[PDB]
Amino acid sequence: VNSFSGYLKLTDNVYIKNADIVEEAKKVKPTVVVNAANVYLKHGGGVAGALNKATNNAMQVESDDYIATNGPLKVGGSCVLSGHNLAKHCLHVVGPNVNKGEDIQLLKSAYENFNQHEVLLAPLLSAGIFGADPIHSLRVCVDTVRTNVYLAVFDKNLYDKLVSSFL
Ligand SMILES: CN(C(=O)[C@@]12CCC[C@@H]1C2)c1cn[nH]c1
Repeated sequence: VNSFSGYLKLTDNVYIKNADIVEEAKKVKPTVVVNAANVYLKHGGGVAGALNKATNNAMQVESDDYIATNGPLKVGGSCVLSGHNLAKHCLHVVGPNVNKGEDIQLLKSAYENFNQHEVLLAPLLSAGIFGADPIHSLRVCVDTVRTNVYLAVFDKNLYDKLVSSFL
């Protein structure tokens, strides 16, 4: 049993809810919240900007030190950093950004990072300002992630379309 409430069950391991991931993280304090990161961990907008704002910029400060030591992530890659006030840990995952011309086949590689964690609160990778089709992102998620994933979808309209169209 876990703390996650109000989710629709899509599969054995994937759950979905219309929710603000920031507000969901603040309520649940999950072991892992996933960030929709870029390779530079520059948390300007989208999910990343919202998560970072909720940490009062402490996520960005920590991320800048990580990049100064390690250099950029790979598209499809990830790193584990603090969850600050939102979670124990934040798994920063880089999905391909279609608005930069990145290979959508890298979306599967991005979701494979989730398999290193038993339970996660996450957004749909490469959705929103990353430009991918969220229906596609949900299909890749279901077909790739084997651990237990609780997806937060900010937009109610999109949530209802993801559920209604789910095979
Ligand atoms: C990425 N990077 C580094 O690899 C070095 C460069 C000289 C100082 C340390 C480790 C860096 C970025 N900003 N500041 C440093």
